[PDB]
Amino acid sequence: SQRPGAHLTVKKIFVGGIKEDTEEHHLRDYFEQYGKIEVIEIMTDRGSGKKRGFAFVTFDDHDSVDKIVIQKYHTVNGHNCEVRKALSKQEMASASSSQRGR
RNA sequence: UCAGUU
Repeated sequence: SQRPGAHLTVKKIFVGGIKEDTEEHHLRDYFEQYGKIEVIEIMTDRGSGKKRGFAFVTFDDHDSVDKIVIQKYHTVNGHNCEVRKALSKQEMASASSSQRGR
């Protein structure tokens, strides 16, 4: 558990572990309590065009995300899913490769 | 379905 760019301000959160059929309205309905949401990115598969397994929630502000990204498992729709800072697939490669320990 | 075609 590194917290992807914890010192960095983020404006989109990653929703994983969604075993229940969760969509845009579900996520927004929960995360709106934290702050102003921009869009809910239900990231479909770029091959078949299906619910690939994960989604993102874009916020208009990077403070609204802070109350969220600090906690991992959030209960949305009634299911307790995993929420973390949504780092780009570009960044997630570099950040994972440069995973440092002391 | 736990990452935006890593």
